[PDB]
Amino acid sequence: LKAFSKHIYNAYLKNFNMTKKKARSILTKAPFVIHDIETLWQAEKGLVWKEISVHVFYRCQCTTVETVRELTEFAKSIPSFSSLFLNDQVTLLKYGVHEAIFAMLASIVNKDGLLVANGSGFVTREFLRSLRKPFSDIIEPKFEFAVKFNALELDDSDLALFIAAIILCGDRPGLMNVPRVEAIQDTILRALEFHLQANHPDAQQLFPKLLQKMADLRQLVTEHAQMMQRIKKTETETSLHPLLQEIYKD
Ligand SMILES: CCCCCC/C=C\CCCCCCCCCC(=O)O
Ligand SMILES: CCCCCCCO[C@@H]1O[C@H](CO)[C@@H](O)[C@H](O)[C@H]1O
Ligand SMILES: CCCCCCCO[C@@H]1O[C@H](CO)[C@@H](O)[C@H](O)[C@H]1O
Repeated sequence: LKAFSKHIYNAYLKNFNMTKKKARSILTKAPFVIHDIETLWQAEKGLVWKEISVHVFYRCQCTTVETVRELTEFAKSIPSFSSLFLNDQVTLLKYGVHEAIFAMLASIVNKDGLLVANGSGFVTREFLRSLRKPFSDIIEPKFEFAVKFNALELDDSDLALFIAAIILCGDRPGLMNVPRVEAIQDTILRALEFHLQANHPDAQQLFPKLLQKMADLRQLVTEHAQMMQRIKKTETETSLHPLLQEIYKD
């Protein structure tokens, strides 16, 4: 179990360019501020990396698509996931990847904003709120989630397991081999509660709380998808990345 857990943690360490450890050190116990149009413009030149609100939404798309790649390599870097037929692999990622993305966002978030461009920039939460109304509504619920999520004081090794459990979910639509996936998830989850017993000896009810969070993540993606549908219907000028279009179809 703990050996299985260290192997998941190492796949995490190998596949994600930004970790919570590194994120908190940048946010400082242990970057260029974009907060308006001028600072955005200065970032788009300075730190390298239509209308303003749409341009920020495009940058959000760049970021989610990139994190999909990393999550794919993370999942593949676990053997049980790789034993599954490639069609099951795709189904699991189709429906789990935005749950994982939003869980991981928390790592790079504090109450006031979030890191972008590999820690080089900080975009303030107030600026994001100031955007046109479709595009300002989508990111704010993630902050509300993140703050409550960050209170639990999880570390990267905790996250490696949590995110494995989100992707290996036997509940997804059109899964071919449900019992096999359920079997992997159970093992991840037993590895998680045992890991938390070691890693967080004092924290009471932590395991059940992370299960509720998984359920809450399901609901966050449900609302996120609803908002994405509205942008597709009402915002006829904004492009939508084809891979993300493949995810939202149903
Ligand atoms: C100008 C700097 C803006 C940086 C924005 C990127 C930062 C974090 C990514 C989280 C964005 C929230 C999700 C927005 C939806 C993107 C499309 C999708 O995959 O659903
Ligand atoms: C190991 C690869 C073997 C090839 C089998 C792939 C065919 O399955 C397809 O898988 C897709 C999800 O991945 C579904 O969306 C499609 O409905 C389904 O037709
Ligand atoms: C890199 C992993 C992320 C990929 C997730 C995108 C999934 O899109 C789905 O791809 C299936 C395979 O062809 C199609 O059958 C489905 O209709 C489509 O919805």
